[PDB]
Amino acid sequence: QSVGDSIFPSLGQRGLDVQHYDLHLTVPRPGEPHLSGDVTLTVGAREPLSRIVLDLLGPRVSAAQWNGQRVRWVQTAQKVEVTLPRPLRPGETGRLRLIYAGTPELSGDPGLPIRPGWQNEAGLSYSLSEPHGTRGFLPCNDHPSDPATFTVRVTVPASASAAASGLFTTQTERNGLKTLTFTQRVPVPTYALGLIVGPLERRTAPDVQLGTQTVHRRDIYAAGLPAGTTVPEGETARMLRVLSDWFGPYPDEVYGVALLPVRQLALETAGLTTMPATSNRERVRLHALAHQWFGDQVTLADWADTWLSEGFATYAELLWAESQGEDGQAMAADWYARLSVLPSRPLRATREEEIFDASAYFRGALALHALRLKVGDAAFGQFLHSYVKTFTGRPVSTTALLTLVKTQLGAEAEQTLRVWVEGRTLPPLPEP
Ligand SMILES: N[C@@H](Cc1c[nH]c2ccccc12)C(=O)O
Ligand SMILES: [Zn+2]
Repeated sequence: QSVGDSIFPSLGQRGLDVQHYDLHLTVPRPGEPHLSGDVTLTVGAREPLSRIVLDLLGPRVSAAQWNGQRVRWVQTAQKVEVTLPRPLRPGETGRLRLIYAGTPELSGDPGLPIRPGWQNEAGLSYSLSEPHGTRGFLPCNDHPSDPATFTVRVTVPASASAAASGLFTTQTERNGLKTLTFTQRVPVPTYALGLIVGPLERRTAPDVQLGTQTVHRRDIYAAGLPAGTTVPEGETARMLRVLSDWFGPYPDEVYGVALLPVRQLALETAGLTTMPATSNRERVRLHALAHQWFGDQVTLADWADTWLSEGFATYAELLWAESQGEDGQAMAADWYARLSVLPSRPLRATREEEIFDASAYFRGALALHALRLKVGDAAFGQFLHSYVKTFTGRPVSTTALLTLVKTQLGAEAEQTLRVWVEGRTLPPLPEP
């Protein structure tokens, strides 16, 4: 019934394909966890579904409709189960509307320093929900194998403002409440939905032209940022140019960061990375932008494969550094030095504690480094382009990566990657 994730075996619904979330979120007091929601999901199915089973953790559903009609539904501790009048069958779509309100719950953190979900701090409420926190404030198929598009209408006090992933279109004001509308038009995982409410400023920059593609530029600055918390002019443009030349077209219509005066890790929310000021460094800004491809466009089939996101986004930092004239092998050697004094593992994680560990970042990055040195920069660059296209609209797995390497780069290239993917001991440092 669930997706059957190796790490989180209860999340999601098997065969469920949510294509679009139309969310109206109302935050009465930014900084306080209470909220209310009105969401319509446009859902498809990959296998016949007699029910729609969504993840929800905290708020209480008060009403549900299926294609405009009253429908039978029950809410458990962590699920909303909607009995459909008839099975939803592949090729068909329906619209599930849920009315809900209450207090989002944070998913317990046994792996990361973040308890993921709806965060409340310093007059700010915002999503920091990787891996399974989005269900706290949004009834969702909470699994990266099912990305979707989002249209979000956020209602906040007039004194406040809001920013969500996607292009900002309208703001209206009535009875002391503002409503802002954002349109995420390319599909991303549930946790990649950025959503921040409170005292925030929108700042635009000139468009970035990437040969037959225009990328809009805007950052968000919340109040109370430390002195010197900035995105310096033109850096995002040069990063977009270097990364897209390596990976292919930037998958979204806008990019920027939302700089927050809190102390947490950066999260790669789509087209608008949620960036605590503590993490606002050049390498982290590159890292988060690389995730727009690897993580947000290319999504995981299973949470055990986080290195396909974290390792790829980490290696992009080395590709960027070399683009700025730096010595990439030295950076690779530094990564290796840091891993050499830590326990190592195969890249496919077996436990939740591992999915964001040092192996996922740096052993994954060095896995790509081994492959690149084996096949050369030209072949490696064409593989990255082929990889992104192969796994757009189809979730990626470690096995599928190795199969792709075998057909595209050959059996020797595949076994080079396999030494780094499999095997408990950390292999020697990859060298030219
Ligand atoms: N994906 C994040 C790590 C991360 C996992 N879960 C999170 C929750 C909140 C913020 C960050 C995270 C990164 O790029 O390093
Ligand atoms: Zn990352």
